[PDB]
Amino acid sequence: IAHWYCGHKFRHRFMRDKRFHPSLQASHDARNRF
Amino acid sequence: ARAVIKRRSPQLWGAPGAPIIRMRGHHVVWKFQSYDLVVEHTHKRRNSDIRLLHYLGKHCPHPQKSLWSPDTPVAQDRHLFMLTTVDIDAFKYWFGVKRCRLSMKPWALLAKAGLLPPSLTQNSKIMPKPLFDKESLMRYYLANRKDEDVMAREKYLNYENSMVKTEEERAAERPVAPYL
Amino acid sequence: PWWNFQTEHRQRCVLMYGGARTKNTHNANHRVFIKKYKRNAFPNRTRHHWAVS
Amino acid sequence: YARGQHPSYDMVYAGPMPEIFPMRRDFRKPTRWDFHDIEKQGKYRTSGPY
Amino acid sequence: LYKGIPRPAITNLHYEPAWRYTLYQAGAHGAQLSNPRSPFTAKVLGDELMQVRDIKSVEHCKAWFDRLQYLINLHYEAVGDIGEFKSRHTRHVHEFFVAFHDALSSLDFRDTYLFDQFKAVRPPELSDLFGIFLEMEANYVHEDYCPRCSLPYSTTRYCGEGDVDTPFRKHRGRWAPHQKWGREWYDVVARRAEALWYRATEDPYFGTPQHTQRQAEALLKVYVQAKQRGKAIDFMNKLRGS
Amino acid sequence: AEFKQKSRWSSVWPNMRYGSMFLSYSVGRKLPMKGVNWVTRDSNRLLNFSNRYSAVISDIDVKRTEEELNVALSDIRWNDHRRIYWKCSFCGSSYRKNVSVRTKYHAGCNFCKKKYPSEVRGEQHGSPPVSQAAPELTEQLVDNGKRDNLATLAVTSKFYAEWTCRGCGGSYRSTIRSRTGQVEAGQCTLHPDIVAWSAYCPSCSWRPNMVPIAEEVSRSGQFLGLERSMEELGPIPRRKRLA
Amino acid sequence: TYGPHKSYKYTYMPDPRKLAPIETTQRSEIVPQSIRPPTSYVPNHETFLERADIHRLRPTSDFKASFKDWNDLFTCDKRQLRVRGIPRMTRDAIRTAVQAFQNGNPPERFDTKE
Amino acid sequence: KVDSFHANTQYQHAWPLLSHDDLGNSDQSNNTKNIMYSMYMPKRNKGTAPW
Amino acid sequence: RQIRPYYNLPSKSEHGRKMTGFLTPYRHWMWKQNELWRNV
Amino acid sequence: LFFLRMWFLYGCCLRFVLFVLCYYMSPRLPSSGNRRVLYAVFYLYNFVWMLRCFFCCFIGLVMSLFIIEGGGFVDLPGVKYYTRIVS
Amino acid sequence: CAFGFQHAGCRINLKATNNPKSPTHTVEGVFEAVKALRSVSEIAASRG
Amino acid sequence: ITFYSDRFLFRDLVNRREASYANVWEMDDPYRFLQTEQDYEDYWGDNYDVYRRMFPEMIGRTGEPVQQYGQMPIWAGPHRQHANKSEHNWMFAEIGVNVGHEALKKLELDPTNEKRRRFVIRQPDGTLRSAKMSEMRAWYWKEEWADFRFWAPQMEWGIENTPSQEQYQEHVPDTTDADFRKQRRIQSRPVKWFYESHYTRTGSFAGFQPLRFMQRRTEREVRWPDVINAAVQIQKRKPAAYIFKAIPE
RNA sequence: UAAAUUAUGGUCAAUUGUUAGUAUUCAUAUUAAUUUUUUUAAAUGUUUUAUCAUUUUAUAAAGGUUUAUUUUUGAAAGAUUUUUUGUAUAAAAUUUUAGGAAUAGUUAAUAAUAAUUUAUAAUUUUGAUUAGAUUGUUUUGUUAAUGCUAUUAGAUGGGUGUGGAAAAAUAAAAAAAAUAAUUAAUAUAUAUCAAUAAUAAAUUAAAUUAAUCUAUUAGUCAGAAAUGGAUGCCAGCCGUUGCGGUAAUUUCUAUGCUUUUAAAUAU
Ligand SMILES: [Mg+2]
Ligand SMILES: [Mg+2]
Ligand SMILES: [Mg+2]
Ligand SMILES: [Zn+2]
Ligand SMILES: [Zn+2]
Ligand SMILES: [Zn+2]
Repeated sequence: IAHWYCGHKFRHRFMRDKRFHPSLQASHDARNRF
Repeated sequence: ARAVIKRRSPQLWGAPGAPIIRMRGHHVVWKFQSYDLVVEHTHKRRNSDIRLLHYLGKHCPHPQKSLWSPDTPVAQDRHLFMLTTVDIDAFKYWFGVKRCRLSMKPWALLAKAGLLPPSLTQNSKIMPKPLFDKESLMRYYLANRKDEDVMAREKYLNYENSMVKTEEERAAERPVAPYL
Repeated sequence: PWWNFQTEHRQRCVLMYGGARTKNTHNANHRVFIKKYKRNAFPNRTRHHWAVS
Repeated sequence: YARGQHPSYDMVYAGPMPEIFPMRRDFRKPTRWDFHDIEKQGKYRTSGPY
Repeated sequence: LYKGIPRPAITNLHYEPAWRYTLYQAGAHGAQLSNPRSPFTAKVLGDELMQVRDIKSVEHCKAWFDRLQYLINLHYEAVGDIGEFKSRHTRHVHEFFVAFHDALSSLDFRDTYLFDQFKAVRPPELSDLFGIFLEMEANYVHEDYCPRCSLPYSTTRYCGEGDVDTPFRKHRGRWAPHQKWGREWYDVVARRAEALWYRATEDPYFGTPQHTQRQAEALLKVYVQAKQRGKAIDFMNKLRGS
Repeated sequence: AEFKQKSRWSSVWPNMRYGSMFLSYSVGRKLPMKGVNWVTRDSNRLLNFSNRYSAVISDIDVKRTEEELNVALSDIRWNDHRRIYWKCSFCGSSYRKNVSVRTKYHAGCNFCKKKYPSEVRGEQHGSPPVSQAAPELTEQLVDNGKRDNLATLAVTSKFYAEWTCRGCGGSYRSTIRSRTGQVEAGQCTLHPDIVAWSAYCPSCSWRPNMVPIAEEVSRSGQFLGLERSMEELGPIPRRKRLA
Repeated sequence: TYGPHKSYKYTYMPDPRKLAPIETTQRSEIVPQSIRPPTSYVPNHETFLERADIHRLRPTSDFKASFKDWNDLFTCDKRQLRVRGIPRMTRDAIRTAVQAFQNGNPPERFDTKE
Repeated sequence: KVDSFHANTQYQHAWPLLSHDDLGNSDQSNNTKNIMYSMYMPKRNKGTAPW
Repeated sequence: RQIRPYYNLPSKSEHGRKMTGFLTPYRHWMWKQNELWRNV
Repeated sequence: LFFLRMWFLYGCCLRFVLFVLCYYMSPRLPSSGNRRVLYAVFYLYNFVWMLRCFFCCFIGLVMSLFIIEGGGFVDLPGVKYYTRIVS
Repeated sequence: CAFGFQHAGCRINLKATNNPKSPTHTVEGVFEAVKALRSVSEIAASRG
Repeated sequence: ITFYSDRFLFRDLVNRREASYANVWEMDDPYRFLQTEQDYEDYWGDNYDVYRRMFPEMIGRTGEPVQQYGQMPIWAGPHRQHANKSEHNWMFAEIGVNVGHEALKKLELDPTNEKRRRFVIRQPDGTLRSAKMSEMRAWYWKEEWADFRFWAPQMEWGIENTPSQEQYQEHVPDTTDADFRKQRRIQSRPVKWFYESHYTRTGSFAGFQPLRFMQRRTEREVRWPDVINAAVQIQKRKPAAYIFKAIPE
């Protein structure tokens, strides 16, 4: 995990990755996630 | 066909056309130099890979000893080797079917390989370029002249179909009695 | 020679025997983001760019 | 054997291959780490047994 | 089963062998002469054309055997001074024979086509080769030369001086002093002769199915000149029992 | 010190032929060999081995090794590493090489490296010597005292000797096998007109060899190089045809 | 930071197979060289350069002194032209003119300066 | 592919080792069996056995 | 390129090229001899 | 590892800075003493930035330019940059 | 090596920086791993 | 490691229990263990006397001859005749799609194939001929052949095979005698495979890693002290101010 | 819901950082790369012709694009000749930002329509539109490995619209309508690329053509190796835990020692 990507802490990068998670992808059941 | 011509590297009849076989090689130290026979269009962009019809093969212009072969007392077989890797099928397809062009260095390499006659560039300074006379040429033509029928037959064999079917093959191929 | 070590590299002009001659593009460059806007005054109104994207 | 009825002598039925005759006596061959005096075993001279 | 499309008529190829056609020959496009040993090519060419094309291998084998014979004639005796400061060595002909045997047999370069021409190229005098090697080994045991380098003691003190292909002098090595004759070197020569005798029948290229009286007398000469008493006695007994 | 002109490319390593050996061009290569120190003792001196290296003693250059290199004749050892000046007496040729490669190896005169018609086949030449098979060439060599030694060479040998051409009295370099026109069997054939083109030096070798073509074109009204093939044209087995 | 773990270095061991003598043949033996005699159109190398001065950027006329005579001019190669302090373009022009004359093409080129 | 410093096309077909002159290890007069086994032959990775 | 002999027709024009594209009849004849080798 | 410490380096390990001020700072207790701190100024992308660094360099002359390196962790509470060693 | 193993590889807590890390933990973890090893003959007997 | 069922032997047991023989020597012949030619080769590959006659085709006896190809006529005649004559051998090998695959080396080298790989060797005299088998095989990636079945091949990366720098990163004198480092008394060197029998030479093997020289994941053995490093580097202490030479040289 | 075998086959998966009660991948290792010891220009006149003209010479960096870049055989290759046969501008999918809301000469039908036709139009919370960032889907680095981390050069509007095709305003490693050259690969000034450069780091010599050339090894508390003097929480040192309070194995310095070796330091 490159330090410049997203925030300084790694949980920023992990939260940014979690928005692209296939299981949580936007759909009828899970919508307006952000 | 440009307002300001690229004077450094001009060509003829514009782009893209007339595929031509050349020998591309990056300008490096001579001891690490090796060219690549390749067929490409007349005009090439900054990177040669844009216009690349086919790849003929590598050529190393370094005379090397035959270490792979055993140490043989044959004098000719112990001369230095200049290895060149070339393709035959693609070369013939581009030369004949598509009627491509060749540069002097690939022509000389292929003449060495036996695919082509010696190029016009390579000439012996000892022997001057001769001249011709119509009367003497006519005299030689009358002295020896081939038959029209045999010349037509050999032209047909050389240019048109040459793998002909003879009467033995025709009799073998003809249908058998039950379906007659 | 990518498989050779740094000190084992006698020369870099060609591949002596065979393999893959690949450019060693430097991935570890330490790219830097320069903050040019106030925290609550990023010009965009929906998405904010506060780091290397 | 062609009809799969011959008693199969598979290699796995073979056990250990015993040493019939004793090969020889391997005497202690000289090495850089075996010297009567330790003077010749120095960091400027000796880096290993061989 | 019958809804959607009629069965293609090309499925009949799998049930009728009558439609399997190869309208042209395998090499009908001019490759009929690709194989050099095919009966078709041999018939279409003729014996004279065959010898014309094989003259290359014939002359290769001729050059090999001529060079081997010249080296044998030059180094028949292992002691002497052929050049200004170079001596005779059996090692040169040994290396040449090893190179020839590797060209004939070694799987790194399977140049086995030379063996086909042994019938018309091999000299009758060189038909017995390991006997010649045994004779050279017998000559190698002269007491005035180093058993290791075959150099005279009077003119040289280090082994391999004045020899281009010396294996006793590497790029950054040290000169090796002349070795003095002894029973150790006599036994070394005896073991070399034994190995030569075994190879004389083991070799399938230059070896003979049965040993030669020339080889036997050469081995006896080796034994007598190396002063192997019991070894020579046992060799004589086994010669009687052969 | 020594000061010369230097350019950016001047730091490019030179090419090394197959015959050439390892070169100590880099400082890393120079350091280990500079580490060792040499000395000439009684057992190390070359003059004490004249019974074996008499050829080396004869071929060494007495004078030019003292002024240009400041190394004594009695200081040079038989395994000397520094390159000194040599005057090969087989052809009287000057060069510069060390004594280690002359004694341990056989690396002497560069011209004499091509003494025999084949580098691989040294003494296998069955050709008669020049002094027997061509008495007309010994008089054309440059008079330097080694004419007899060069005349002892084979006719087909590949020696690169000097010749005073009769066209303009000039000394040009050519090969004796090229001059004689014949080559040993099994080697690469030479040019058919090599005798005519090697008779003179390159400056005066153009007109005399172009006289016959001028005569031919004047006679026939045209010049054509194929007359050589025509005179050859003026049974042979063959294969069958599949067409 | 400290450096490479082990500097990989290799010995030099001479190879007898690589150092074995190699057959060679001079290219002059296959094709003998020759120097064309001066003609009426070109009596000397000086007027040869004068004729071979066509480009404004290739002043081959000014280098009469560098070449001693006809033999020197027709024998010096490109490397010799370089070591004689001749610029690349003009030395290439001189070499091409010499080669054309040897082939049989005199320097009959119109001056393009005007 | 062609006409570049890193043009990796002529290395995709088999070729013998080049020994015209010194290629960094004095290949013109050096027996390069060990050199071929340890440097020239491609490996699975840095330091692994030759492929 | 196309070779232009020095002994050709000089275009007496300052507003254009200094040499013409014509040629001497000898130049035409010798060109044919050279072109004959090209056809061979 | 800490990546926000080297904020003023901006990627490069060496920062070419000028010299304006030099004072003394007391390191965090119990490590009592005075340490020489250099208040330096540089300009990057037409923007001037000033930073406090550790004056590790020994004085042998008068200097107006300095090289800022990341260094390690120092007991001084707030400064995170060292001066290049004198060569 | 003291245990006599010739073909084995042991790893503790992935990268060495990962906690906990102490000599006592390093010794006891590898000893526990070696103790919890089942021989091939024992596995075959268990499988019958 | 394989686990069979405890009744796995039933298939062979019924054969052994219901086998019948004419005589007892047929029952207890010592060659009942050999069934196929592979078994016979594995059994009689030790001695050469039986092998050389039982398997005559193992030794290469007849190879591909070298022939000269008919040259293409050059209509220019003697003017371009010199062009084909050079001072170097010209080696040309065909490539393509079918040609060049190493997996099909046997088919490409097999003369009985009309699509075999083509080669040309133009000699300096100007004539072209077919390449030798060695030259044909030179256009493929090298492979090592070795078989440990009967005789151990010359193993690479050994005490004697490897040179000084590859052994200990230091120069040692390369002497034929008095080499305590190599643990030998005298090494008189004959030709490697002259006296030794040909069949004893089974090739060489180099498909492994020399652990002393080059290994995977060269990491420091222990961090502190910093002096120690990876096991691949074993060196002695460097002297200081070795020696100086008065002679210029 | 049966075992296997006519016995290793079909070609190598393998992990190494001396910590510090415990929780959590976060100081110091190795590889790859940058950094010191001064390695490393992108050339100035393209050519021919029927003469104030005509014919041949079509993608270099400039402009910041995430629902996005897509097209010709009319020139040329190209051939007894005439003649003939065909196209093609369109798509589909992958599309970045910590804190997220509206967008627009606009959708469809019609037509060689409509600045002024007809219609309940189109985009978007399944993340649109503006804004910021970055030249897009064969390139690396690391690892045993589903990962993580890189990559390049070039399509930035028209406006007498030449041409087959605008790519058309300095920038070559492109021989361009006569064989200029094949002994050629060598390349002397002004902004830049890897030809940039990696070369037996110290004992028997270079089968040659002898051509280019110097830098302090860093430490010595823990942990390879330290004793005397001076300082006395001062001056300073410090990858780390920390050291300096009058015997300091941690500072400075004399001397001595250590090193698995060619640096040191940082990101
Ligand atoms: Mg950062
Ligand atoms: Mg934008
Ligand atoms: Mg205290
Ligand atoms: Zn001796
Ligand atoms: Zn001489
Ligand atoms: Zn003359």
